[PDB]
Amino acid sequence: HAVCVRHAFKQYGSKKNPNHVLSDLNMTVAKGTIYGLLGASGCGKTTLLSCIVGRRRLNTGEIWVLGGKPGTKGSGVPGKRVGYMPQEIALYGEFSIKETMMYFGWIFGMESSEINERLQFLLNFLDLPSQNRLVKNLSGGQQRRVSFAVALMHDPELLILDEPTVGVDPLLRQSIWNHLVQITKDGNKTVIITTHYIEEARQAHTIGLMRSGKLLAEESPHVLLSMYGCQSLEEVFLKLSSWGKIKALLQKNFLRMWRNVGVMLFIFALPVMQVILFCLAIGRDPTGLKLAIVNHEKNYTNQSYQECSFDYGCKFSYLSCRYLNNLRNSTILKEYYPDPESAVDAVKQGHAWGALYFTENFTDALVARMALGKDADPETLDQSEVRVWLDMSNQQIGIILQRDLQLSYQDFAKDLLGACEQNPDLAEIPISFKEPIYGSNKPSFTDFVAPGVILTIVFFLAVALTSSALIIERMEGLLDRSWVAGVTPGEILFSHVVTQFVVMCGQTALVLIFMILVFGVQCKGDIGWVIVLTILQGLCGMCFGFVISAICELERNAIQLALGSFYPTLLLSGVIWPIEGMPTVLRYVSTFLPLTLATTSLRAMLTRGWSIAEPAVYYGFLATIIWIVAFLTISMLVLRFK
Amino acid sequence: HAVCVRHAFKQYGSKKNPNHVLSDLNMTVAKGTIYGLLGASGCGKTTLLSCIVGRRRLNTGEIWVLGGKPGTKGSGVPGKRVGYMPQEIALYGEFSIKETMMYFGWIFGMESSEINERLQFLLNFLDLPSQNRLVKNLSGGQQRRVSFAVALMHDPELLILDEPTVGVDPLLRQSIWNHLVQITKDGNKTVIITTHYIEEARQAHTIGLMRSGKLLAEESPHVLLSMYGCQSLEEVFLKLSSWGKIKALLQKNFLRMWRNVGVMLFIFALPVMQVILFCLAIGRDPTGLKLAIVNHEKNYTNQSYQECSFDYGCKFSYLSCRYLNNLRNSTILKEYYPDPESAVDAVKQGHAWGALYFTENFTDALVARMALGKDADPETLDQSEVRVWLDMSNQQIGIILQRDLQLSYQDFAKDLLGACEQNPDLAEIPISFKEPIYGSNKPSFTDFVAPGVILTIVFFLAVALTSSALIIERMEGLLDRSWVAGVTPGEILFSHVVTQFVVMCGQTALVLIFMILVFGVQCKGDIGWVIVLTILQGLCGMCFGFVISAICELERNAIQLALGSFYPTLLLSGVIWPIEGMPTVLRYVSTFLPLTLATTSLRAMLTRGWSIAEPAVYYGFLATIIWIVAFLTISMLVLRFK
Ligand SMILES: CC/C=C\C/C=C\C/C=C\C/C=C/C/C=C/CCCCOC[C@H](COP(=O)(O)OCCN)OC(=O)CCCCCCCCCCCCCCCCC
Ligand SMILES: CC/C=C\C/C=C\C/C=C\C/C=C/C/C=C/CCCCOC[C@H](COP(=O)(O)OCCN)OC(=O)CCCCCCCCCCCCCCCCC
Ligand SMILES: CCOC(=O)NCCOc1ccc(Oc2ccccc2)cc1
Ligand SMILES: CCOC(=O)NCCOc1ccc(Oc2ccccc2)cc1
Repeated sequence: HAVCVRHAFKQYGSKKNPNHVLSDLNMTVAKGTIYGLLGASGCGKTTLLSCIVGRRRLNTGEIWVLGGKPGTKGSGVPGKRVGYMPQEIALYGEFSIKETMMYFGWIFGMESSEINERLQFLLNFLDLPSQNRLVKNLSGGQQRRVSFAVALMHDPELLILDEPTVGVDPLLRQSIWNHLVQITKDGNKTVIITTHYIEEARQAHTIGLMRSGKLLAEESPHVLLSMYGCQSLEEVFLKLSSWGKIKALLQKNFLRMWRNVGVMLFIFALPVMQVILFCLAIGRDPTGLKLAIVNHEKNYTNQSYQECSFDYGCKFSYLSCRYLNNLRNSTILKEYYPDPESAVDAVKQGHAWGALYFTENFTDALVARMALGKDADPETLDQSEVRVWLDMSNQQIGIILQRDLQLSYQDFAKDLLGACEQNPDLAEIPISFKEPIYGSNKPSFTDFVAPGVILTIVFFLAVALTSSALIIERMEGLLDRSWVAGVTPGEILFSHVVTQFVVMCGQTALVLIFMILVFGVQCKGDIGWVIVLTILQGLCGMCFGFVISAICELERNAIQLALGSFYPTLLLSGVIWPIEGMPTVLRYVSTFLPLTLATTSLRAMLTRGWSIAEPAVYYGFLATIIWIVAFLTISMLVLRFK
Repeated sequence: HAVCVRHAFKQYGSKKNPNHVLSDLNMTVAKGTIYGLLGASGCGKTTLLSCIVGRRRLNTGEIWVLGGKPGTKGSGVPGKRVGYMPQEIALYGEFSIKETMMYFGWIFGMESSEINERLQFLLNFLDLPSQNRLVKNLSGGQQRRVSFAVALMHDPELLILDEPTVGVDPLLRQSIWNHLVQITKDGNKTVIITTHYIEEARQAHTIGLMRSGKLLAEESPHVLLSMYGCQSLEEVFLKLSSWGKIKALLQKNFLRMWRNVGVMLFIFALPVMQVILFCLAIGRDPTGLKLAIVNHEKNYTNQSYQECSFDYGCKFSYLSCRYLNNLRNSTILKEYYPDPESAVDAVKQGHAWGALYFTENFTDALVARMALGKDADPETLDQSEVRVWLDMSNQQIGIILQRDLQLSYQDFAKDLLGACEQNPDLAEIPISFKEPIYGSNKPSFTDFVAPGVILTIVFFLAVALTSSALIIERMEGLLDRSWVAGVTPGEILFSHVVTQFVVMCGQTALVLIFMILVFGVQCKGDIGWVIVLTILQGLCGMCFGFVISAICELERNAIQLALGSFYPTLLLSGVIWPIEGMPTVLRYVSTFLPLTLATTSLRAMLTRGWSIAEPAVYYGFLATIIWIVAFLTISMLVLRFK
């Protein structure tokens, strides 16, 4: 007895809709006999097969397949001593026919010498095309034959065929049945064909009719028609009463990405281009800001010409074209207007960003204001000033103008004296800013956001790759079919980590190279710890993919969950703005987020040069390691409750 | 003669080896007979059914079905005079049996009374559950029965069935075939049953065998056996040699979104919460910064106490505890240290942000510096200054510290003189900033990024909703099955635009109420024009969804394309940084992007109050309208060859 399913109970009930899929089964299959299984549309004939191979655990009862209980330490039924053909196609579209044959042969530990011979024989027998056409390029009716040949490659002693001939030309169905009846001539192998239409399953040695979760007929077809006095079987049925499984599986993972150009460009060429636009468009100070200057001491000749000519040594001549000489030539463009009202009108129409309006007697009232000193009069104070009207609608441009206009005066003051034999330190404010402890006197916004996007690109791209890989391949039956071949769920997960890790050290090597070596983002700290932190953040991201691909079955559902949780963090992690600006009731909450405490640690390791032994640099390692454990605990808990 | 396809011809594929699929098909069906087509591949026969219905087009071949032709307005087949049952389940999820029956009846313009009567009859006859179970909750074998019942509602004169009895028990096939032979008793109706297993082609009236795209046998079953002298058809086969359609289409659209909680939260509850975090975390100036002040005029007692007391009116007492009194109490917290070196290493350890270090003789030297004036000996200049060491690693925080310290000295100077009978105007730099034309002297970053988040939330959510709705519907066969029901492509497009417009009009009033009314973002312009511009961006976003769904056939491919184009555009449209910072060459290209010109128009309409008749404002309407036309041109061009 190859299979005994005596007294098989199985319930899918909910105490509201009790689905008694398997009420009481008494099935027995003898070695060397083809055993058909006819019934309804997968009412109980599609879960009994899964329970035979150990995919689904049985309820109270008995089971005995080949050696003993399925899925035990014998390696009886989940192994190389079985052949499984699923109801649907469970092949890889990006693989050649020969590539698929070798990949499945390596799982069973078959040498490449005999695999080629078996492949050639199978190709000749099943009139398939040459062994160079991809499975995705074959029609839907001839990849079923490829799957059938895959199930027949290793010639096991127990075949579980599920609809082996449904869309097959009967001319090449007579040959299939001849082969099936020939291989079972001796008492070596056995075939279990659970088809759907009765009329073809008549050459089998034994058949079984299944209805309402119970086999109501077991005997041979001839002692069925003779017993029930029937001219056909249809009228009978009218009964109203371990290192080889990781080398050969990593190659598949590294090939399903190379063949898909769209996936390759998304996870390798987007990070490269995104960090190029960011380093070129965000952070740099505005340049080329126009200014409408009114000079009442010179002669108005044109729009972009004033004939600014003063004297240098002493005897201050004009003191208005001299100040404009000290103006910064980088981020200020000067255009001249004839009237104070005309200049203001230009600003109101968006043709400029401000006005200056040096008065008619600025030189006379300025030299007489710094001479008298602290006993001046309101007349000279109100006629020796530059009246600036500014368009302060933009914070970042209203600050550059408000700073370059005052810095240019300090150089002007330090030039007027100093050329008149005086002490330059006299023209200063008592608030003297010494050399900064960290950074430089001219900081950049790019250096503040660059650490914030290193950990964002790496984290998100790991979630997208892991979630899609484990959802598409699970929903297509690739996990279930490969499990029957003996691939325990210990190297399926281990290989994915290795594949994810390798594709991950290549993303870090491109983001860091294109932002530190090129575009010159300062890295004052150790580059050794920067790489480790970036890699560790991603491993937290990959672990998040397991959580996403454990509660969502549909492809579209994981996208909303991934996007609906990422966006909200990243307005709380302080990537684009300092963390200090948030109110101190939500700052505490925002501290326990994934990326918030690692971004701060990476920022302090680049813009300050701190080491690991600093309570702000190692807090970013503990925070990103705890989340790895938390994400690996929720995923296990989810699978337990499902 | 209901169907005549004499001299049919069809071919497509590669130029070198075209796939001839309907080479010399000669098929003829007479009214009142159950024609039965038997094939092997299952793909060369389905195309014949599609050509018969009218979905496909022949290649130099005569056809005549029902009146004159499929697809014409004279005697067209697609409508209420044909019944289609697709190969796959083309039903709607989250729809009750009764609801889908009513919807498909309304498509055919049938009154509710007859719809209910036919629903009751079909429910009783086909052995289905009560008319309140959602279709997505039914088993695999019951959805097919529901689809068959749907195809039997309007009792037309031609039934194009495709494997209707495949997974039902024999006790039901007998009743189904009895009903099928009863309905075509008189010469009223016709049935074309294209099954796949040759056992139910015995109650038929004219069997047609199909192989290699030809009809090698078209002749009645019994006389076929008599002619070929056998006893089974299997042995014979071994012979190798318009307002009603928009109301129903709109109720369906608003129900497929209300029944899905996940979809509703993503397009309605996401932007409401997104604009709440943004208004609370990004834009606000940092507060709570700490300073390590060293005072050598008082006595060091603790870390948070110095006993700062001085003289108010005249007779300057300390002039160091007085300057600290003018410091801003909001964004600066004061901590005291005993030594200048003990307060500098505090900065190096991250415990503070700066130091002040008022010297021991600050008061005497300060009052002796402003008294002499311009003839001060250099020793007094170097002993009456506040030496500030700043942590300038952060650009944003370092700006406030450099500003709140210098601005506090202006108040200190204006308080020193003014209490000593002097004009405060004496302590002023000649660069005097008048009242700003725009900006109100207090710019905020959150007021610069808020225009541009409205157009980003609306644009992206329109792309995701439209692209993911036309891809799922089309790939499931829902669009094709509704087309056979007479629903023209112009009504599918019009019904989707109306639904999208209502959705984008409901998620626009939420991002505006929650950001302009609640969080007080200034709106100096007209609110009427802002609404139109935001809506115009939604239409532009939706029109981009048509382009993506016209070139992407897989769900996972549209996600990469949508994310692979929105990310670079958002980083080049100047949303989080002024466009003036970009290089001149890259700035020119950026202006041609969809959101680059629209964001600038909205920003000038909120922070400046400009009207429509301004070149900086109406340029955003022309830019966003050209893209609507451009996106509607590429989509039509894509469908030209597809
Ligand atoms: C003023 C208001 C303020 C804010 C608004 C409020 C609340 C919203 C806040 C954000 C809105 C949106 C989120 C976007 C969501 C769309 C959710 C619906 C998609 C999926 O949920 C349908 C699925 C998958 O579908 P599936 O199982 O495969 O269906 C089988 C049938 N074929 O299934 C199921 O039901 C199961 C249910 C799962 C749903 C989330 C389970 C949560 C557990 C842990 C998740 C996160 C853990 C911690 C995060 C760490 C932070 C980085
Ligand atoms: C804000 C946005 C608005 C305007 C922006 C601008 C321009 C838009 C005007 C039109 C938009 C586009 C037309 C695009 C294409 C029409 C043919 C293409 C797809 C047709 O299809 C092909 C397959 C699928 O077909 P296929 O692979 O060939 O067949 C086998 C099926 N598996 O599509 C896919 O998957 C695509 C998968 C993602 C590909 C890109 C993702 C991210 C790439 C980042 C850029 C990297 C490029 C190099 C840059 C180097 C660094 C500087
Ligand atoms: C070895 C694996 O190779 C594959 O064949 N992987 C295919 C998956 O590729 C995708 C990439 C991005 C994407 O989009 C998002 C975005 C957010 C959340 C989730 C998905 C979906 C799929
Ligand atoms: C008419 C009612 O619609 C539905 O019944 N549900 C589908 C809408 O929900 C989705 C949400 C996100 C998503 O992901 C993306 C993202 C970018 C591009 C394309 C798809 C796809 C679909």
